[PDB]
Amino acid sequence: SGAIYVGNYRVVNRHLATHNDWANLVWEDSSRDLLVSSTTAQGCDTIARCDCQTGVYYCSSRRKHYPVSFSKPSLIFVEASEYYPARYQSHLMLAVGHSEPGDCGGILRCQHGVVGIVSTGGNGLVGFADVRDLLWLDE
Ligand SMILES: CSc1ncccc1CC(=O)N1CCC[C@H](C(N)=O)C1
Ligand SMILES: [Zn+2]
Repeated sequence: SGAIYVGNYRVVNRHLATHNDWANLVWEDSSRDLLVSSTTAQGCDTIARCDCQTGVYYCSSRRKHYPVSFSKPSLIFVEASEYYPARYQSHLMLAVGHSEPGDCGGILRCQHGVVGIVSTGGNGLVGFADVRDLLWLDE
């Protein structure tokens, strides 16, 4: 689990969104595994606006942060689960690293700020849903 709080927005994995997230929906995209809902309180996370390919992610299944090299956002094939059929997930970045399903929502950060959140994994590869292109999160 985990979310990004910026301004009056909350960014979470769409497959983990709550009833309150859907009742205050701003935007959602199944192909990206993202959902953004509105909040009453002000968020202070900084979103990175860059093309960094190195960062640090939080892995809850190890209670540790790991430094990683990651690919540019792209369309990557993702196996079926209880939340989605087998499909291509867009805006996804992969890195060599550990993850388990409950790790979804852990933040990936670079020197400029928040890059994305853990969204997929398997075979020693972890995938992050990019949020750097969502320029509207700041206004
Ligand atoms: C960190 S997730 C993970 N990690 C290791 C093994 C397995 C997983 C689980 C996983 O990949 N997904 C299940 C939940 C939805 C995901 C999606 N975006 O389609 C796919
Ligand atoms: Zn950066």
